[PDB]
Amino acid sequence: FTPPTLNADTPAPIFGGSTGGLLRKAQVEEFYVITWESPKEQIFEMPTGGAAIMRSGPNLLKLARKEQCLALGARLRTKFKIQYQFYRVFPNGEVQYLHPKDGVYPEKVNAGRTAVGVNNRSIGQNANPAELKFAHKQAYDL
Amino acid sequence: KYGEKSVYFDLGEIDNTTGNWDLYGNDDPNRYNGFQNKFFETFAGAFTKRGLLLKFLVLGGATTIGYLGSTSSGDLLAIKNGPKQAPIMGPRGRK
Amino acid sequence: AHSVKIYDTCIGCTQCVRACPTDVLEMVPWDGCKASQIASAPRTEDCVGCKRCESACPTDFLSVRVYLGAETTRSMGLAY
Amino acid sequence: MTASYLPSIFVPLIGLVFPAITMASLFIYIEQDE
Amino acid sequence: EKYQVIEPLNGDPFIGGFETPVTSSPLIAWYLSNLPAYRTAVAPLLRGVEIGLAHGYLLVGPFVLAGPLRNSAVRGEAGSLAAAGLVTILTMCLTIYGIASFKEGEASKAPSLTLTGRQKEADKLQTAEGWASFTGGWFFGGLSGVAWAYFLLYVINLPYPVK
Amino acid sequence: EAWGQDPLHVRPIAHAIWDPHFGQPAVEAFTRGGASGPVNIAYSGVYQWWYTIGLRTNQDLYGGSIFLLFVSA
Amino acid sequence: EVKIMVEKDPVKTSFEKWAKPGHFSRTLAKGPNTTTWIWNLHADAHDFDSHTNDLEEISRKVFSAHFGQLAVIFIWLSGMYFHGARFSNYEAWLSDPTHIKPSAQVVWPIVGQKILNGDVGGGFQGIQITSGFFQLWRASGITSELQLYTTAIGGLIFAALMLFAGWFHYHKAAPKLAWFQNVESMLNHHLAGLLGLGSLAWAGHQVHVSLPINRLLDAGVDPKEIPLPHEFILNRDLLAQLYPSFSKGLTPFFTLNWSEYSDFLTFRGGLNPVTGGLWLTDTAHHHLAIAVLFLVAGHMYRTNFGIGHSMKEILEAHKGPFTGEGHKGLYEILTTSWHAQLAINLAMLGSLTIIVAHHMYAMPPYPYLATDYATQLSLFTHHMWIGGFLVVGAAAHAAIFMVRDYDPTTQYNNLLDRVLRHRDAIISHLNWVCIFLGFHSFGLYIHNDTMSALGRPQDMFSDTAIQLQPVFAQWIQNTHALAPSLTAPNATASTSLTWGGGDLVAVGGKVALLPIPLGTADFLVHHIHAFTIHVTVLILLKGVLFARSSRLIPDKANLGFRFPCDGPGRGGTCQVSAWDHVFLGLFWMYNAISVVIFHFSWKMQSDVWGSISDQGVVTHITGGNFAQSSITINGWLRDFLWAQASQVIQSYGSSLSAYGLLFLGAHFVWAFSLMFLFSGRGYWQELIESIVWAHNKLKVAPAIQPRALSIVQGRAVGVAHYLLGGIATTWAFFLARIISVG
Amino acid sequence: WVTFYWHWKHITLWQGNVAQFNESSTYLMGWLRDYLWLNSSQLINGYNPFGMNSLSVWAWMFLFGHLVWATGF
Ligand code: CLA
Ligand code: CLA
Ligand code: CLA
Ligand code: CLA
Ligand code: CLA
Ligand code: CLA
Ligand code: CLA
Repeated sequence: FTPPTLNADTPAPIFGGSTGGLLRKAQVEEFYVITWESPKEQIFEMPTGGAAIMRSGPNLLKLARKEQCLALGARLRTKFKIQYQFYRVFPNGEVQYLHPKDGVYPEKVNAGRTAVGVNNRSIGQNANPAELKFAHKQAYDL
Repeated sequence: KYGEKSVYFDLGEIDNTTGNWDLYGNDDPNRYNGFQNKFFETFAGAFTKRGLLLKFLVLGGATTIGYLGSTSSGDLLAIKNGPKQAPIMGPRGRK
Repeated sequence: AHSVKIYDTCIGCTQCVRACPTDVLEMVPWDGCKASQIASAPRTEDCVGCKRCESACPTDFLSVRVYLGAETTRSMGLAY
Repeated sequence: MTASYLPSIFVPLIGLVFPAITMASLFIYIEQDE
Repeated sequence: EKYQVIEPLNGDPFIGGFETPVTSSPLIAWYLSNLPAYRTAVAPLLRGVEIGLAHGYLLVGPFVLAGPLRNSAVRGEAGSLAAAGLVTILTMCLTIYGIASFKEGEASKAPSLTLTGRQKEADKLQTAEGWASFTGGWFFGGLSGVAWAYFLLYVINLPYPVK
Repeated sequence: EAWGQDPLHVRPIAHAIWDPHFGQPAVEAFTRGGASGPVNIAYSGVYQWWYTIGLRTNQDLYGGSIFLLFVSA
Repeated sequence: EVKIMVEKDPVKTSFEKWAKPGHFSRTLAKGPNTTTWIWNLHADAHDFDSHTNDLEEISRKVFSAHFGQLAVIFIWLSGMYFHGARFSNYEAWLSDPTHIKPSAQVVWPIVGQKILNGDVGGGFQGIQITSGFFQLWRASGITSELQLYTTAIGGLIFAALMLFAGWFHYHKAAPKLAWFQNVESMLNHHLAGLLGLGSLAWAGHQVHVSLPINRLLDAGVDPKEIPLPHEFILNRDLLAQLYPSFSKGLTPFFTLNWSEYSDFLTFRGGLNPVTGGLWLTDTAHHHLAIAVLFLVAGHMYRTNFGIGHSMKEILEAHKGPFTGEGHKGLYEILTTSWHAQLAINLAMLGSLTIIVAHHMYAMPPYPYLATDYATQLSLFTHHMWIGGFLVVGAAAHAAIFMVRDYDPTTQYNNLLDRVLRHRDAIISHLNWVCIFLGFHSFGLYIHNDTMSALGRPQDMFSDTAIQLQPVFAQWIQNTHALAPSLTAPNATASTSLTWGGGDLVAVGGKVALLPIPLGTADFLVHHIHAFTIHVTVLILLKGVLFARSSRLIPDKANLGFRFPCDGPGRGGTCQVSAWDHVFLGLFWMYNAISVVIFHFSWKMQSDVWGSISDQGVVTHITGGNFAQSSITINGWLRDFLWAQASQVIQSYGSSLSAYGLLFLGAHFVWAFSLMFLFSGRGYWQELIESIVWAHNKLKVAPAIQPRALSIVQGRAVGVAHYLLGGIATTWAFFLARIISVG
Repeated sequence: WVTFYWHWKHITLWQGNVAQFNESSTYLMGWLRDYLWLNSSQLINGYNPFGMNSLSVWAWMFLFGHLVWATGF
């Protein structure tokens, strides 16, 4: 799966402005950009507070947090049945593809995915903190 | 382009994209005419930061307040005026 | 950020992945349950610590465990 | 009191100057990036 | 399809702000653009001098008419010294703020883009030496303004309604 | 010393007060224990304790304070 | 088209669902796995929106529940009238109202509680009542207990009638949704037919019953030989000798020679010197005028005869450049959401109750009401608390609407959307004004405390120090005192004795009302009131505006309205739900109303209430120390809380001992609330686990598993007990103090 | 509770009227009135509109502690 590139010619939804939007964090640290395809002009609710009309086609919306991107994407998926994907954008122009890392949503199991953080024992079989005294590691890290 | 269409995201213009604008930052350089005196008289503060200005401020606040508290007269400051009436004396005859 | 761990008691119901608001968990192939899948947390650096994944796990005690810590920028959920 | 001026000296220092220096130094220290 | 006075910040609906008459009226915007804090091309020292002059001059009054010695014959001197002490404390505040915020040798991070998009030069006030010069000018101007207010009020004794 | 000469009718003094915020009524209200200015009346029992263990004069207490400074050093 | 629409027999009248507790909801209808179920059964019983999504069924439930509430209120009123008929000294109080304490409750002699039957006067022993019912019945022209009995029987009949009406309109003929959505017809009927006709009817009563009986009472006639109201209606010559204009007999009304009715339709103002209440001629003219006004106003909206206003078209036509579509889409909001209507009506009812509290003491509408200081204080405090609770409830239901009933699709660029879109600016500025008010009021109090403690009384904020005179309120009082001279020339007296003029009404040997002076203390206390109100508004408005989403949790609408938190992430999301904002706004409303009632009590006991002697010397209950003691927090602690609480704590062994008992018990309940407020839930769950082990060791563990209260339930219990304890402490304290000193 | 008991017992012992404690300590209204309300009269009069005395500092600290308690709330 080849990640898509972030096009800079994608029109944004019709929005009248809000006090909940990009702030100094967006210009010093990072922000996010969500893109989705819509079949018709319909009203959705902005995750930052308000309402907007999505374009009849490609859309491009700037967010300040990843959680807002997931909220808008979940509403789009379960309400408008719209596929979406977002990116993390840095002040230096670096764009990172985020949500469908392999093109398939995380709810569906996909081959080629590595098991990270999986422990091969029961949760109650953890080592006691006393045995790991003065060792710079945690019981769950074993 | 940022303003060519309804697009508001552009990697070539990240300051416009992120809203890093200066709303009232006028850059007109002609404000004052006679300012040689102000440059001349201000050498202890400018381009000193932690070395000269801070030490001078600490010394001139400590010495200033010490002098004021040590040389204040009775009328201006009541704590240094001292008691004037007789002791009120406490209960059970304890003094 | 926070530390998220998955245990072999997982049954591959995917309910922890759907409850995650920052897309930290994902389902990977596995052979220890009927569902032939197990949860995993490859991108915990985005975890905020809500433990909504913990509330959605149906096992007696949780197959997914969030331990908190660090409290970085993404962890604190700050937009400024 | 042997030295009545000595309270009038010390109380202002430990009351205003010592806190000023202490808080300035601690603010400079806790805002270092290193 | 009406007039719709209110507009988003620079036309961007996804920036956290608005265009209101309070924000960007021609008169309000002209007033704010010519304040010494927003004259980026002018040296920080002179802007600091102006700011300190104004602030000490306005600060002298409250201390004089509300201080503990406002009923005494040293009311003016006490108020002026209180204003000068507040100016000195704020000078220490500015110095420590500059020490913590700015590091020597770094470029200014102030916004260098106008609303139109002229891409002017960055303001030098947001630099270590710029802030040091600003603090020195503010100290000098604050002391000067306190002295001027004391002279006008008491040494010269101009007729004023309340004092 | 005054307390020791007459314990049942002398109030112990903790330390002097130098509050620039006091008014004259506050200056004269807190002048107790035969002091020349505002003082605090001790309620820690140090006067009784030091009188019991043999300390009698202010020089004894000063010597004890210097000795304890040396001990802390 | 406005028409009557009902459904026949929608719900069968059966006890089958009575045996099933949680029938109304799918979750609770299964059964009690845990003890939480029981609490949930009582927390979702009246949440009709949660039972089903059908708006018709919700509307029917709401209508029938309103009928049930009306029946309950009728039972309560019938009980009050019954207790006035039998267990009261109402007639003795009629004979001598200035020296007999009203009483309508008599205790049984069981455990020594018979001491509570105090000597109220008139050969009667009982609890001294402070509800003002005696004065209300005196105003209504009631002279015998037989009339109270017949009123109580009618009240029972009306309660049964309302109960039957609720049953009929739920189970037999239930209106359809179109019937409920006829808001124009409802407004026309409730303005012309409910308020206008009710005011007209009460004006008729006053003209024909209250005025003659009350003027005979003011003349000193013994109530026994005062002719009955029907003798005034029938023998109109008997009514005309009191007011000659009745001899004209409706001719002036129809010839438009209305000035001939000036005998009993006056615009005097002020107070009746004999009774200390408002003139009932002024009240009759008032009620007639407002009846005419409401009957005119109720002909404004178009139902089905043309001629009128469509509220939808009125709203859609009001928009401007600073707003978007303006009032577009609000008609659907207010005709399809019950919670929005409840929020508006609760806010208006609370503000209206506060207006009532402020206006009933400045113009006592009932005879011998002002001189009954206990009744005045009780009425003010009661209605203040009712109003505050209603306002907080309005905030709660606005939040509920925003969470559940809000539809973004039909609300675009209108007023609600735009308010949602600059909530950050609103809350920022409201926070700033709250901080500024808190500083420049309470810091002024702290400044006064410090300068008083430092021996610098000249540096304080008082009348003998730096003065903060309320010049605007003083100017308003001056303007209102001179209103009859130039601005309302057809007025005899000003609106109230509180404005000014040097007039003092003194029924018996007490003081009814006098010009209330405003100084630095009043400036300070009003700014304290403003601070508290703005902080309460901040909490509630921040809860409402951020109910759907915020920068912390962008999907707070999915979480719901009543949820504990979202987790310990993002630094901790404790109390992010709008329910928690209401939970804190309850505390802040408590503080606001408490300070308001304390200010009222101290100001009245200090500057208004008192006794006047034969010479003309007026002494006050406290002694006019509000101007110099209310400026200091120590003054509040000592001259008000410590000095005026001497009677509640010394009430033991007397008829007021119940007030001391409840004073201490309310203290207890408040302290008890503190642990539900301070503690968590895991601790109690683990303690319950240990107790369950103890029970299991003896095979006595229940199958319904004991669980600790939920987090939201813990907060609800804490706030409920907190408010109950505080309000009951004040209730006991005021009642004991004002019964002792009056 | 411990210090309240100690203090009231010793106030009524030192004043010589122990009957007040013996009669009033059996019910909580006695604790509120004869100990808390009764013994706070001189405390709250430390400073008043008519002047101030040496107990003004303790009145100010009393109110200060009340304020810090509420901020903890
Ligand atoms: C911990 C012990 C202690 C404490 C609480 C105080 C408290 C006080 N002193 Mg005293 N003092 C002390 C020891 C102490 N003193 C000793 C050992 C000396 C001998 C040098 C003095 C000599 C002294 C003078 C000459 C005067 C005071 C005065 C005062 C008052 C104003 C504060 C001030 O100016 O300090 C000044 C204090 C010093 C110069 C002594 C140095 C500081 C000592 C050694 C303690 C420092 C360490 C201590 C553990 C604190 C740790 C900080 C924190 C972690 C708690 C205040 C009541 C003034 C007064 O009477 O006003 C009415 C005044 O004029 N002090
Ligand atoms: C415990 C330490 C302490 C001490 C020693 C003082 C001392 C003083 N305070 Mg108080 N104050 C304190 C803590 C303290 N304050 C705290 C914590 C607060 C906050 C609650 C206040 C709030 C407060 C107020 C609100 C006021 C005072 C005022 C005063 C002054 C009394 C009036 C006077 O001197 O005549 C009149 C004053 C003068 C003749 C000279 C004052 C100006 C001199 C020059 C100040 C020294 C400035 C110097 C350059 C910098 C030194 C400090 C720096 C190193 C940080 C006096 C200097 C009064 C005053 O006059 O304020 C200025 C006043 O109105 N104080
Ligand atoms: C005897 C006549 C009768 C009978 C058999 C029924 C039977 C039924 N009704 Mg109907 N109903 C009646 C009279 C009757 N109702 C009347 C008179 C009214 C008008 C108020 C209603 C209004 C009504 C509504 C609005 C609804 C029902 C519903 C129901 C069903 C379930 C009710 C249930 O189990 O809750 C039993 C509940 C109770 C016994 C609680 C009684 C609470 C009373 C009303 C208030 C008492 C307040 C009290 C004085 C103060 C308490 C505090 C104090 C102790 C300090 C069932 C078919 C519900 C339904 O169909 O479900 C979908 C429904 O929504 N009824
Ligand atoms: C828990 C609810 C509650 C309770 C227990 C009480 C209890 C009491 N109220 Mg209060 N009150 C409340 C809520 C409550 N009130 C609210 C919400 C309002 C605002 C509408 C009022 C307004 C109010 C007034 C104005 C008066 C009382 C009075 C009384 C006393 C009853 C005497 C009586 O029967 O006269 C019943 C009341 C009257 C005969 C006069 C009422 C006149 C009003 C204007 C008519 C109501 C119009 C309309 C139906 C209300 C909705 C208006 C809205 C659509 C705009 C008693 C102390 C009376 C009092 O203190 O007597 C000493 C009194 O004069 N109350
Ligand atoms: C002149 C006509 C009229 C009058 C007087 C009223 C009066 C009232 N309505 Mg309204 N209503 C009307 C027309 C009218 N309505 C129309 C046309 C509609 C349909 C659009 C509605 C729809 C409506 C709803 C949806 C609700 C009300 C409610 C109420 C009551 C509110 C409680 C209150 O403050 O009452 C103070 C006065 C009293 C308590 C006096 C007792 C009631 C007497 C008997 C008057 C009843 C008038 C009645 C409408 C006549 C028809 C009944 C008849 C067949 C026997 C009040 C009794 C609310 C309520 O509480 O429901 C019970 C409520 O929820 N009404
Ligand atoms: C016209 C008035 C009115 C009406 C019709 C409603 C109607 C409703 N409210 Mg609203 N509300 C009101 C006023 C009103 N409220 C006011 C004044 C407040 C401020 C306190 C609130 C605050 C509020 C909140 C915060 C919530 C509601 C909820 C609800 C729903 C009830 C569900 C429930 O659990 O109730 C069942 C009934 C109870 C839980 C009451 C139990 C008894 C209470 C808690 C204590 C009684 C105190 C008592 C006087 C103490 C002394 C006696 C004692 C010694 C025995 C329903 C839509 C809930 C809702 O819709 O959730 C989605 C909800 O969360 N309301
Ligand atoms: C006495 C107890 C107390 C005090 C003082 C406060 C103080 C405050 N609360 Mg809190 N609160 C309390 C109890 C208290 N609360 C309790 C019990 C609850 C539970 C219901 C709450 C719930 C609560 C909420 C939910 C909210 C507040 C808010 C506020 C603020 C009001 C506005 C403001 O900041 O300016 C006024 C500030 C004060 C009056 C604090 C005292 C300042 C004095 C006057 C000056 C002292 C300074 C002096 C110079 C000394 C300097 C010290 C220096 C030497 C170190 C303020 C921080 C609101 C807020 O955020 O602000 C808008 C808010 O939303 N509080």
